[PDB]
Amino acid sequence: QVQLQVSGPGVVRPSETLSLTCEVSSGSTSRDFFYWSWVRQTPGKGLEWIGGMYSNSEETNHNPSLKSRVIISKDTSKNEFSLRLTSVTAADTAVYFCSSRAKIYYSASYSGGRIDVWGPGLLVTVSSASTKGPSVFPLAPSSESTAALGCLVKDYFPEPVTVSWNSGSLTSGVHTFPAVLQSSGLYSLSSVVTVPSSSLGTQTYVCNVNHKPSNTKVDKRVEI
Amino acid sequence: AVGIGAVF
Amino acid sequence: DIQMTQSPSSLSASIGDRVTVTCRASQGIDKDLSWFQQKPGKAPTLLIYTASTLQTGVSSRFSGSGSGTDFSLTINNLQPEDVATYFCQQDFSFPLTFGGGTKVDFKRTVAAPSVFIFPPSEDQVKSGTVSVVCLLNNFYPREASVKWKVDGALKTGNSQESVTEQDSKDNTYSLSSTLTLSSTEYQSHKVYACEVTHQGLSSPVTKSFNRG
Repeated sequence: QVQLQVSGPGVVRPSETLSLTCEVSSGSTSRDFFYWSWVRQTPGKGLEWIGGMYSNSEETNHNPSLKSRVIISKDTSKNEFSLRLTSVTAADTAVYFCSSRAKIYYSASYSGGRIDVWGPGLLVTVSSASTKGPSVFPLAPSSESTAALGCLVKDYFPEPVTVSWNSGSLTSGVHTFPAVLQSSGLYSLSSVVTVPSSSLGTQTYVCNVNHKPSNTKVDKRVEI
Repeated sequence: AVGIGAVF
Repeated sequence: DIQMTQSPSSLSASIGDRVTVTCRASQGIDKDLSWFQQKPGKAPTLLIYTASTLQTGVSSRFSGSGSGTDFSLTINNLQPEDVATYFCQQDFSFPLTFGGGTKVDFKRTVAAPSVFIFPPSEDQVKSGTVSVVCLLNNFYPREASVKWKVDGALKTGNSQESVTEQDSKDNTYSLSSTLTLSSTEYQSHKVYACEVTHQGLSSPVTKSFNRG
């Protein structure tokens, strides 16, 4: 795991406790201490700082909107910086990041600078939906030069799915849209490709959907 | 600045 | 709490342009303001701290100014790596807060969307829920309006949109508008149309089909 890489379950049921860990390290001198932070990102609310603590101390700083649901901890034995979010709701579905902040006092000739680094985020979704593989429906052409065809990947949970065309061979002109959560609680997206219409006779067009959480692979040939 | 450590 | 308002929410520019994002704090944050760059899949990356200090490794094409309440990030010789979202972060007091973000997008010649409509197959109707897919392919700029008309009645509220990131080679966008109905209202109606308005279109373009 890279530095500040977040790990934990990607799906939590409502009312349950989201629990994440973060890969942290010690400084290069015994005086070094960092400020470790949990931050989260949603489409509507954008970025939200959840809370944090100095690696020096046992004290925690919080966001007032979340404080009584947040437990921020450290376990140097496992190189872990941990978040526990209790009483979780669907509003807590987000990408979770860790950040490390420290001022740089290396030298009388290098000082005043700073490190403020974020690790790779982890998508955590809060829902009661069961893990289910997707249903793949071909989107078949209904003029000249180019035609569009595609695949509808509907009613799956959780994220993500990987979509390829012709087993990864076809990549040019492919648009796989971000998934959208439907009212039923399951995700749906479309993957489309525009091809020269002349090739409709020549070329076979197959969309391959891979959903690892349900260990499902679907191959769907798209014909007229 | 708030919430920021120090490295040496 | 302390909130940061960023302007504009979105910004389209050309190669070589000098572009500016503005952020204000709801109070004095004397100099404790940072600018981050976030590419679509990646984590935010520090560009500027203490409102004007360029972080080691970041190109001097990025510069920052401001104090007190008002701050600016300027990207001078705009380059392809500059297409991203840019956030300001206040670290004056707890909790740390972020601006809403600003997208930097690439200007190109206006391209009208190529419109296609895909009616549901046999299998989708028997699944209990049908999704009619309207595709707007390879257009610019990103702003586009898609309406759904079912037997001449607007039903756009039953549809939702999903847009690609800007393509790295043609600088265009693609959008999907999916109208999802149950099999019963779907079989209750016959004409399904999606109507697209875009500044590259003189008049709206409607693509429709008859169920069955």
